[PDB]
Amino acid sequence: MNIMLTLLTNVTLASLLVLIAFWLPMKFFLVAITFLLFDLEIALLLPLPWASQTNNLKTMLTMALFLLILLAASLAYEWTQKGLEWAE
Amino acid sequence: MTMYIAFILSTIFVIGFVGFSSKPSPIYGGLGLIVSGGVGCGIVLNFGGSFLGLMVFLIYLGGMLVVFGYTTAMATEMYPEVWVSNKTVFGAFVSGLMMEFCMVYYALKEEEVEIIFKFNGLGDWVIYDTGDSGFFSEEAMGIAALYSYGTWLVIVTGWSLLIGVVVIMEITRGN
Amino acid sequence: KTLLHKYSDIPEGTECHRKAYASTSIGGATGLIVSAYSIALKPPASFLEGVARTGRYTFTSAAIGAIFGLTSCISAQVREKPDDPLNYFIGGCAGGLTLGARTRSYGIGAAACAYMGLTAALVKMGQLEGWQVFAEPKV
Amino acid sequence: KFYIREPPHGSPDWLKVGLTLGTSVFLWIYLIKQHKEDVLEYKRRNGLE
Amino acid sequence: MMSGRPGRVPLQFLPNEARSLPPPKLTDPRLVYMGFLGYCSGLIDNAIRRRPVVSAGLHRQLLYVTSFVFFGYYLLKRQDYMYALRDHDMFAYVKSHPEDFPEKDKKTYGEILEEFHPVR
Amino acid sequence: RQWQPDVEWAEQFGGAVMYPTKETAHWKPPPWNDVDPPKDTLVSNLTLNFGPQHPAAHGVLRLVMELSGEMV
Amino acid sequence: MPLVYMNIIMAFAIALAGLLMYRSHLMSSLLCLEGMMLSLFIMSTLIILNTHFTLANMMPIILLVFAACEAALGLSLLVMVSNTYGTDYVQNLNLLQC
Amino acid sequence: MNPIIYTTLIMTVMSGTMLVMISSHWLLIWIGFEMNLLAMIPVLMKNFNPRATEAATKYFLTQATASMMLMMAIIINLLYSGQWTITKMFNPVAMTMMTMALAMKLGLSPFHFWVPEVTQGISLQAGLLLLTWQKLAPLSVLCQISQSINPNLMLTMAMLSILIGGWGGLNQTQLRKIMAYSSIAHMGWMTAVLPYNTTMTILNLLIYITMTLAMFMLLIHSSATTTLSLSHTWNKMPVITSLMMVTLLSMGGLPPLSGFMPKWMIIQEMTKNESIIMPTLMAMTALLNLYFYMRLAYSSSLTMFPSTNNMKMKWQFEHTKQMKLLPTMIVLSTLVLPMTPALSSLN
Amino acid sequence: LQYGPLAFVLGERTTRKLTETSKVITVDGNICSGKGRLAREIAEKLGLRHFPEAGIHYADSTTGDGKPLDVQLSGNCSLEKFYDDPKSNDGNSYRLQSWLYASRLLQYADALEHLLSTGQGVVLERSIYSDFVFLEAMYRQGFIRKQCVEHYNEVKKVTACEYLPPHVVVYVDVPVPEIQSRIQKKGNPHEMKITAAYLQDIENAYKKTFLPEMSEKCEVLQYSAREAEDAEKVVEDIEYLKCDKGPWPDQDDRTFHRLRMLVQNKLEVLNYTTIPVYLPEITIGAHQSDRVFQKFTELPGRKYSPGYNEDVGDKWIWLK
Amino acid sequence: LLDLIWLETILPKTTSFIQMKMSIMVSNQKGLIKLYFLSFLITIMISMTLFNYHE
Ligand SMILES: CCCCCCCCCCCCCCCCCC(=O)OC[C@H](COP(=O)(O)OCCN)OC(=O)CCCCCCCCCCCCCCCCC
Ligand SMILES: CCCCCCCCCCCCCCCCCC(=O)OC[C@H](COP(=O)(O)OCCN)OC(=O)CCCCCCCCCCCCCCCCC
Ligand SMILES: CCCCCCCCCCCCCCCCCC(=O)O[C@@H](COC(=O)CCCCCCCCCCCCCCC)COP(=O)(O)OC[C@H](O)CO
Ligand SMILES: Nc1nc2c(ncn2[C@@H]2O[C@H](COP(=O)(O)OP(=O)(O)OP(=O)(O)O)[C@@H](O)[C@H]2O)c(=O)[nH]1
Repeated sequence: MNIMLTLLTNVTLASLLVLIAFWLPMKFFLVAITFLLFDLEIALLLPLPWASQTNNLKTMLTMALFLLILLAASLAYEWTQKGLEWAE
Repeated sequence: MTMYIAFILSTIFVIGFVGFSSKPSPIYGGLGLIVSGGVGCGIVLNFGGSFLGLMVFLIYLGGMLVVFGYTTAMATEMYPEVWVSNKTVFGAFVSGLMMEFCMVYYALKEEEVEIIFKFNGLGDWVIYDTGDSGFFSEEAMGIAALYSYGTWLVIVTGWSLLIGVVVIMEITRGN
Repeated sequence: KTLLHKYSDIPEGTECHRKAYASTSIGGATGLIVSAYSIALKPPASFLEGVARTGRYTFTSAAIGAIFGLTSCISAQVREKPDDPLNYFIGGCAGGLTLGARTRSYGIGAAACAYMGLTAALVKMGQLEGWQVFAEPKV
Repeated sequence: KFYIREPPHGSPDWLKVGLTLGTSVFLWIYLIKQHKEDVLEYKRRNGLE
Repeated sequence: MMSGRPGRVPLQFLPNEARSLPPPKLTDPRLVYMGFLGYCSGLIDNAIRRRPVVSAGLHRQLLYVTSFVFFGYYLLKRQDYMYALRDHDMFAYVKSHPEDFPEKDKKTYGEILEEFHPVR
Repeated sequence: RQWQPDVEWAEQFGGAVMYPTKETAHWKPPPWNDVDPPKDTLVSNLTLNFGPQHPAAHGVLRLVMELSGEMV
Repeated sequence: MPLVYMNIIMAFAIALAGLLMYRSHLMSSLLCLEGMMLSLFIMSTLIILNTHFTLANMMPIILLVFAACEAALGLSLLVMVSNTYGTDYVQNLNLLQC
Repeated sequence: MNPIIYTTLIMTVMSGTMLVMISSHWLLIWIGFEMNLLAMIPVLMKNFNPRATEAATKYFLTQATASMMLMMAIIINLLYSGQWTITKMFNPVAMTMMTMALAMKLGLSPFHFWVPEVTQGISLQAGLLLLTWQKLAPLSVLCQISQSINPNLMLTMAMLSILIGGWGGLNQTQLRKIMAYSSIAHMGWMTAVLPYNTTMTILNLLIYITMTLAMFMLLIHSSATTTLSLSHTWNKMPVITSLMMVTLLSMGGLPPLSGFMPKWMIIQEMTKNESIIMPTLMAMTALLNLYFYMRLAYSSSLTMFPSTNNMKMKWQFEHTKQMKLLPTMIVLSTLVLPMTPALSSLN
Repeated sequence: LQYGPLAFVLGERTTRKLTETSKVITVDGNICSGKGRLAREIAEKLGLRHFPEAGIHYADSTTGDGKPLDVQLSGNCSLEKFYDDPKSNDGNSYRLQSWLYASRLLQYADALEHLLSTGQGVVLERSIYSDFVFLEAMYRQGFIRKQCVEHYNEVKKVTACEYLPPHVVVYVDVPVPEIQSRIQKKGNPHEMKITAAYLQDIENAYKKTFLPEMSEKCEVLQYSAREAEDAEKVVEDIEYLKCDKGPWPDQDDRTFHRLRMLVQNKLEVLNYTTIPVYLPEITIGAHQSDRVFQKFTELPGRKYSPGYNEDVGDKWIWLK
Repeated sequence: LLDLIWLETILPKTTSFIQMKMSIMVSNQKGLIKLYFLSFLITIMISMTLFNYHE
């Protein structure tokens, strides 16, 4: 409701002041796909803050760090086999 | 009204699907899914699920779909069809309109829609449960178990993503 | 399978009109299925040719069902044989001859007579008996 | 000698072949041993011993 | 069918109850057939690789025969165990369900009227 | 001697399909190396016209040059 | 059963029809395949959140991170048929006639 | 590929199916199917030729769509029972949904047009992987949920595979296309017996797997992909063509070869289930498979075919690859009929 | 160990061995132009591996005991007969050319294997990219007809595709009358009565096709006999050139491993030479081919695999 | 007339001709994903609605 009201008011203000301004007067793909895979892997560790307060955080420590080294591992393989050095 | 807001959003969700299911221009088809993606989170948001809903915005709408239309941007022909163009595209759109109208009309008058799954036509709100959640968000405390109970899930989904990074280079290498 | 149930519920021979309508309904529905596939896997030029393919296929299949149901029923009570497989045998050839005239070839008409006549007797053969084509997993 | 190049299997791979007889005798002696204990166990459990 | 009978320790190629069966004798006709297949494997192996068939690396033939017999012998133990298991649990159900398997009554052929159809 | 198949017998097996049909009467046999023939070039080397719009060229510096999206 | 679920269920069906029917472009088909897992995501979250199946909240995040892997593969294949054929039209993809 | 990087792709998919056969959770089964697809695509495009690019695209779109259809089959079952375990399904349309979804992953019914084109585009070595290992993953799930299967639903899928596999196989020229159609025909046999007793479904799988490796790796040795190209191999390697003939007879199904292993027990099994018209059609239409087996048998070894002068040069050099497991695979696919009572081990 | 993929993982990388002196220089030219002589001088000057012209019996020299087999058993084509009468109904014209192309293909493979393994540069006269000039000459002169051309260039497409063009190609262009000026002296009965137009048709097909279709992929540097005796200059140009504009000095180690996979499998490089396309002039009948193979099989050594013939004194056969 | 004209054309040749015609039908496809997937949609529709497996 309040959230809907806020966004609705913003759209009208943008719409209203737009109207007064209209009537009154492989490398490219690779950067996209590499971001997509990293971004999806990023979503895995987003719940980390509350996950840091689990009662068995020791197992959390092994596996939360697991995803982070895989983030490095995915980049490391990407880097060594060209990868981030995009086609030029 | 306001009681049917989830129904209202669900209705926009369906017509949003007809936007891209009709297979318009890939940029325009993406936009039809972008709004469809946007409203779908609101359906989830109205049921709770803030974090699960927020991902649909972030890693899918602002994520997967950004590189989606990005690929359509540098690909595709020099003449992108405008939504009207081919009569089939508008025929598909109006076709999607008649399916949602007939069921919704059937839903709000007889409430005994049996298409495939028998579904009774009451308001969205007659399904919510009751009870206090204490001081922990049910959604937040569920997916936070990724590192306390999500043991075999993390091992497998992490391994495949690494294979995901290697498969994409191997296909894009060009031998 | 209400559509298939119509043919079974009506007694053999008796109520020839009901049998004929039900039988041609089965053939027409079958004609719809094959024609829909034909347009899908092998598209015609335009929509007018698409309905042209549907028109031929449905008319053939409906004709086979109509003639089979008519001949099978009209032969049953005339011969007073509500159980003899021959009541369906001439029905199969009735469709077989009907198909032959539909595609205008004597040879294919005779073959359709022989094949449909055998199967129609065989389909009847199981109706009196307990033959099951999709038997449940008893063991 | 005929062939200009010494052939891949011309020299007997003594390490590989002696291994194969090693598995062959090991596989047999375990089979003989397996049969005896199985026979003895069946002789015992089934009441004949 | 098996599959989930009471007591199904998974990935157990030889459950302990198999030790109560008469082990397959080394002179079993089934067992020597495994040996015969091993020899045929050896003959093909030399034939495919352009080798002098019979007298061509008899060490490979020995390995093929040994592997087939050994892998065979454990197979018959499982083969006999499951076959014995099928009849074992069978022989108890009939006792627990006697009315499901009623016994016939003694009627000699002197009273049974089997029709005699003449043959010409 | 015992009769053996000849080229006419062999070419019967040599068609694109065993049973000829006007629909398949034009289907060419697959390449033996499994390599389908490359098409022509599909490059997008647009020849950018630098110069008489951009102060970046410092003024009247019309440049004609082609590039692989970024590589001149 | 609430009409919001039937709204989702057709959303799969209309997405399913679009993916199967095809018009010209594989981009649209890849878009249609994404509506598949999308409508699956809201449907999964809706049931799981409604029933307070706490551990089952696993699956929504797990669902799309693997569905997005289809995009990683599906998008890549398109550009290759785009590099070789030109336009990625499905009609071009007919070399494997035999 | 880089040998170490092709290795993990070969066996990430090994593990993907391995997850399916061991997962007790519905989501995890989809996870293994995902890695199954995610590792299959690169292997199909090892050579990078437009046939492979097409074959990968056709394979990916089919498998991905079937995977998506599988998910909502999972969701509907969850929606009606709230159970993530793999057991008998608790709702009809969900049962109907995955049967078609799992079918398209395997490919027997009209969801089979991808099978010929994909294997034709991709290399022979990747052909065996697609036609042998990529069928255990869908079959493992089907054997698991066979109790809730719809008997009408599966059996009509089963014949439509063997009739299509039987019919179209006559007209095929490319050996990979013939092998694919026989795979479709063989796929129908165990899927038909699946509702009755899954032991014969696994038994048919194992035998069919053994026959296919014997077929594919021999063709790899022949280095031939066309019937005429296979025909020439009579002169250079007459022994291989003779073995080509025995496995063709075996995989045809003639007794006492191992092709009579699955059919006979399958024929017997359904006969105990009172379904007697059903076996007769499959046994009779199985001869359609035998005809183009005979067609290949005639052109391979039974009658020698004209050769070329340049292939005298071929005789001057020996083979290089050791074609591992070929000798044991052939023997295990020809003379195992007397070991029929070994099927009790599977159950 | 062999170059099996395990060896690649635990060691050998092709790029380590390659140095500047790792070219695939081919010295081509007209008939009796000294291209064999010039190639020998260049190779011994740089210490490379010179490969003599791939004849009909070159394949026999590459296997067995290096003994040229019987012509029926090793090609079924005599070049001398082709020079005597190319229009012979036996089809010796295209049969000789097609077998020669396969001989060059086998010759090219051995040079590639040595270059990839040792790293030392290789030299060979003619090429698999240059044998087309003879058949194109053999076409315009009426020696063959259209069907032979179609089979040959198709074989070129299905074989030469996965063989990149050499770093630099040497072409000694002696004028055709000057080649005539030396052939009367040569005195080899078959090769006297060549057609002057045919050797003229050697030269022009060399001129506007060989270099132009090789220039865009490699440097083409051209001389005549006066620079063949002056080989000290033809070698410093090799030093001067950077080996640019060539697809060799850009490939990574992955492709080299793939290349060694192909070459080490001798039948694989020969697999597409024996296309099942049935040209009448080269198709061996079933009965004749079966008898010839039986003749090949009864030959010593060829009965079994190498190292497996006790006829030639291979002891320990029972335990190999 | 009887042996190798009619008896040979009733059982053997007619079956061979029927298989030949049907083998043409099954094998002669177009290789178009649009048409293949359209067939999939129909099969999905008949199965979920018309095959009556659901009921
Ligand atoms: C008592 C109950 C029953 C009562 C009614 C009697 C039975 C139903 C009616 C008869 C059904 C079987 C006869 C065939 C019907 C379909 C005919 C058809 O499709 O004809 C078109 C076509 C043949 O012509 P075509 O080869 O295309 O050549 C001309 C091209 N311009 O077709 C083709 O090209 C393809 C071949 C025909 C289509 C495939 C096979 C369809 C029939 C399968 C069995 C149906 C059984 C129905 C009854 C039991 C189940 C309810
Ligand atoms: C179930 C029914 C039957 C099914 C199978 C039928 C098979 C034949 C069907 C027809 C096949 C097509 C037509 C013929 C194709 C011939 C293929 C071929 O390669 O033929 C030529 C080839 C020449 O022989 P070669 O390779 O030189 O080897 C000779 C032996 N060193 O020949 C060969 O390579 C063949 C070599 C055969 C070697 C046989 C070795 C026998 C060893 C016997 C050992 C006995 C031990 C006894 C011990 C007793 C005490 C335990
Ligand atoms: C080349 C074509 C065939 C040539 C001629 C071959 C012989 C002609 C007859 C073929 C018989 C095949 C089926 C026989 C298998 C055993 C059947 C049997 O023992 O009899 C049963 C007969 O039952 C049947 O229905 C069997 C099949 C009858 C025929 C239908 C199928 C066969 C014909 C079509 C397929 C073969 C023709 C070729 C088609 C391309 C008894 O069971 P029941 O029906 O009494 O069962 C108990 C209870 O009543 C429940 O049913
Ligand atoms: N028909 C035919 N003959 C060929 C082909 N390639 C090479 N030859 C023959 O190979 C033989 C040797 O080549 P020549 O140039 O005469 O050899 P040379 O006299 O040593 O002279 P150089 O090559 O200059 O050293 C000649 O008889 C050529 O005709 C070919 O493709 N076809």
